[PDB]
Amino acid sequence: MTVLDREQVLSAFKNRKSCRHYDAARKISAEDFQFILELGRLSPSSVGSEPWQFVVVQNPEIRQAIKPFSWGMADALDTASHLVVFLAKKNARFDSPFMLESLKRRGVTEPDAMAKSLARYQAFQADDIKILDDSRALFDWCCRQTYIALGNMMTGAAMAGIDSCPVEGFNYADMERVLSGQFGLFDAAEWGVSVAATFGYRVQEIATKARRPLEETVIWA
Amino acid sequence: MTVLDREQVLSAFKNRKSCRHYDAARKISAEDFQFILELGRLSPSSVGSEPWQFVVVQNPEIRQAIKPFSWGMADALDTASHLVVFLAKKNARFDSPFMLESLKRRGVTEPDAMAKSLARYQAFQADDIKILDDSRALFDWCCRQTYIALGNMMTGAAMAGIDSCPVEGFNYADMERVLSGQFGLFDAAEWGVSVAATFGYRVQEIATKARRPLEETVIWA
Ligand SMILES: Cc1cc2nc3c(=O)[nH]c(=O)nc-3n(C[C@H](O)[C@H](O)[C@H](O)COP(=O)(O)O)c2cc1C
Ligand SMILES: Cc1cc2nc3c(=O)[nH]c(=O)nc-3n(C[C@H](O)[C@H](O)[C@H](O)COP(=O)(O)O)c2cc1C
Ligand SMILES: O=C(O)c1cccnc1
Ligand SMILES: O=C(O)c1cccnc1
Ligand SMILES: [Cl-]
Ligand SMILES: [Cl-]
Repeated sequence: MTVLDREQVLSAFKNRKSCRHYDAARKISAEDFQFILELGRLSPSSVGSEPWQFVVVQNPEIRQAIKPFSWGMADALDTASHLVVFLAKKNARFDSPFMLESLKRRGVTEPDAMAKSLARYQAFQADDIKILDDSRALFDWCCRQTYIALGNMMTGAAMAGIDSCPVEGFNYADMERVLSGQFGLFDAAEWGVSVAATFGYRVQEIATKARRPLEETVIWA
Repeated sequence: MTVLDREQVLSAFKNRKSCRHYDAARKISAEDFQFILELGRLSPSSVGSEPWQFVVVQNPEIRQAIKPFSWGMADALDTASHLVVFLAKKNARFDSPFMLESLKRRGVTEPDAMAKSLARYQAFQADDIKILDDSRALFDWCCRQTYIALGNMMTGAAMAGIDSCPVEGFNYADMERVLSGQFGLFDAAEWGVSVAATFGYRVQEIATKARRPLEETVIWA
């Protein structure tokens, strides 16, 4: 365990501010950006599902195709170093091939053990969080996991001096149609767009943004 | 900006492993836990909504009350230093008083300016992410934001040497009934249970868990 002082941790964490305007001349190096991708890869996920894909949109033709409906990051599409569109797994039922592969990656591979795990996953999805019925709720469950990877990538990037902005401000149906249909980047039957993020170096200073006081957020029980 | 080297960031990030069994005698100090809550407070959220409450469940009467349906953390309820149950805002429509407050906290308070922002929020919610036809989709939108705070609190804790585990393994309807109905901790019309996390100091070594290779997660475009 490599342990940092919590004051140093908090200080670096406060580096992260949503950046809408990047220096178009400055690119994140390939090695620096793989480190950001690694924070996403290593993030936790319910049952180790890792129900995400990271679409790195560096092709300016694709950035221009999505600009008309991406008002939340319109300027950044011309100036950001990197763009990631997060995909979340569709129909991640306990009995799906995708979930089976995630179960073996947890180290559960003997057939009787696998059956017992799947039975618990079925009860969780059907009885506890109640998502097995509804395909949109099942998709939203996986989307939730991708916001963990999103948060970790942005935080880690900022601690290392690289700016970012989380992004929901786009038409989700158009984004899926362009990325999956026009450019054929993923099978939209298996994956759906969750959220996006830009990364780069800020063009100017960014003011720290307000938060509600802790006493209006924490409930002590 | 106080900047850390990315190899130092990655090394400290790798401290985080899901911990199911804590040292029951080891308590996180008040100051250290305030630091953890602060990581969640400062987390970003869509339109700065901050649609979360953090219920800190330190009362062992409450912990024992939720244990029978909390199989995902049954042993940790006896041994964890701290437990946080994350609530997400219900019915966070563009025209709700809660969203009005978050908009003023962004520094938009002139009535014509506020009116124009709320018009954009309405279009975002109705047309882009499409969450205004279903109260569950609206609630799930807020739940996604809470997983950012979850990710940041666990990573930051781990970087400072404090173990954690994210938790979905409980009956969600029972959790709301006990926390809101039996113990009156929140108004269930206004807030719903999103996810939980335990925090403490691990009782034994934890093996690093596998992840899919980056080449099966990253789509270069
Ligand atoms: C949202 C969420 C909920 C989870 N729920 C639980 C749970 O209820 N019980 C449990 O033992 N672990 C749970 N985990 C931990 C995962 O099993 C774990 O993150 C995954 O197997 C990867 O292992 P690692 O986190 O140690 O790298 C949860 C993880 C996430 C992100
Ligand atoms: C899921 C999510 C989506 C967001 N969408 C956008 C967006 O489309 N456009 C944008 O300018 N900012 C967006 N933001 C940034 C928020 O406005 C910002 O986090 C919040 O106002 C607080 O500012 P700070 O992040 O600088 O503290 C998003 C944030 C999150 C977490
Ligand atoms: O990740 C896990 O092990 C898990 C997730 C949900 C419910 N129970 C266990
Ligand atoms: O946070 C924001 O400012 C935001 C979120 C979604 C869409 N447009 C803007
Ligand atoms: Cl900016
Ligand atoms: Cl453990």
